[PDB]
Amino acid sequence: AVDTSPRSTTWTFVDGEWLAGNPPLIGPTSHAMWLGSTVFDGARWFDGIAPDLDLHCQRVNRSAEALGLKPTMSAEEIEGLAWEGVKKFDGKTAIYVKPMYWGEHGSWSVVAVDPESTRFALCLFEAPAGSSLTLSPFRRPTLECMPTDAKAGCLYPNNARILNEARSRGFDNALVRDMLGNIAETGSSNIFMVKDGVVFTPAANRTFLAGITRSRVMGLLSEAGFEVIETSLTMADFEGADEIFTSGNYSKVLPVTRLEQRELQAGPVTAKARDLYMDWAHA
Amino acid sequence: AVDTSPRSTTWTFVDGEWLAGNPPLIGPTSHAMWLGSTVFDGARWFDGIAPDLDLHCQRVNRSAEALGLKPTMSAEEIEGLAWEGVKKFDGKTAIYVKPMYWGEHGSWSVVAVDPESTRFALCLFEAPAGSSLTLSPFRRPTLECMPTDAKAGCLYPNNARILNEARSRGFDNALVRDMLGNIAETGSSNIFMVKDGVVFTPAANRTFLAGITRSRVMGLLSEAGFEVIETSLTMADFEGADEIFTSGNYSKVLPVTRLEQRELQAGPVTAKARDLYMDWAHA
Repeated sequence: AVDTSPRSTTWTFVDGEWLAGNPPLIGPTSHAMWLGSTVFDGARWFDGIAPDLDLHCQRVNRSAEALGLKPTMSAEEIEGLAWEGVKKFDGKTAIYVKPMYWGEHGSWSVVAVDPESTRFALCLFEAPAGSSLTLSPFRRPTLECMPTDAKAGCLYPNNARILNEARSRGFDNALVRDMLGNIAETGSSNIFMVKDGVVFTPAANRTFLAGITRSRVMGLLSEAGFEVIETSLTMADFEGADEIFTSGNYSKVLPVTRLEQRELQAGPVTAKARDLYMDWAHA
Repeated sequence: AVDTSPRSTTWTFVDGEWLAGNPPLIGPTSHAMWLGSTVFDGARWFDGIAPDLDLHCQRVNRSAEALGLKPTMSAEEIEGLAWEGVKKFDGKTAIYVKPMYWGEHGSWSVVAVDPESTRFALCLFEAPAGSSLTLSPFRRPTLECMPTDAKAGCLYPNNARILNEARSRGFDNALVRDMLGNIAETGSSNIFMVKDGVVFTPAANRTFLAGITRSRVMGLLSEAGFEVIETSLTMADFEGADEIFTSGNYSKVLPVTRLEQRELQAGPVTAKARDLYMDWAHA
């Protein structure tokens, strides 16, 4: 009944080979199947360029260490495979690049993954306007209760609730607070706001991933003469903002045009952030 | 390099067939592989009996609803398959029963699983003394930051940290607090203590699974004339206890013989809890 083939053209490097489709890799006795030992990252190729691909390949390795896995591939080898893999596509569509590590076996206790049982795959697949935000009744976890250190599948079912409950109320996404009440990020990306020409973004506090796109954008805007401030923000701050915009979602910078009931224009600083990213990425 | 076959004899029912080994089921484009959409439960067959098997089959379905999956099999059908599957083994060893549901695809957003893409497997495998506990520096998450509602793989990497850090200090396991500072459970089971003939256990607060074994044991001890109290416990309470014991780990009731530096005898109430469980299970 359930069709498991991919929704778009897909090529995956695993165990020395490039495979089309959705080839099964993990079984019912694989530790990753029931006990959560998986880690991934994401980058985007479009028009012969892959912005910060190198940083995404380093991160998937740090994610793996952080979740108790042992990264088998150097970041350079992962980059290398990505450039080879991209040639198997016609190039007329953007390609998402998803490296993954996972565990096959537990250790002295079945719950703790055996780092020597780590396996790797690199999955490349073709890719399938202002958005609206509300406030989520859900929260980010903390480093004390989850490994927020890792870009890991185990964190994402909370994002699935966040996004679905926001959609049930007519929004595309939602802002998500940490356990202190401060805004951390959205259900799927980092968040920025602008007030009186100044750019603000939630300070990195280990409840959320301080993104690679976030870091690039902050650096670009600084070098263009903006004030960019990492701080603690609340909902009140966002209700008062001149512009709001997101970063992530495979290296994109996207405007937010509705916050709760209030409409906003897509703003100038946001456009500038987009033009700087592009000029940097094409240089 | 990594051998993915199972560490013991294994039979899995999936897509209408019984399969030996660790047959691959999930691929790199399967939602469950990177975004955490998996759920399982566990029961134990030994000597022709499977204690509360029916309740574990109902729970895996509730877990599935709670994580946004759509349970495809009635609890009765799952029980039915378990009794058929057990006949493929020689019967000289205990058999663990692990039903699983997972997602194959996302929906309007890739992060949120499509409930119609849910698949099922039932994995049966053969099974491969007082223990020691410390206090964990980690915490349980809350229902506001994770779906603690579901027996889901995404929760378990936190248990992997808990167990490993306890082992790094010379213990088998650790007590784990909720975010209010009260003891919730251990890294792998529910916890009980006895003080002056009275049995105490942490009250169910949606930060941890109130077990099926826990509930059985509480009911058995009540019916045998014990006082059994669900309350808020702290570490101080446990440091003062006459006995401590655990429940879970596939329907077992096990004594704790060390708490930090303090040694304890395996105690009478714990033995009684074990004899009651057995007499109930064999009736």
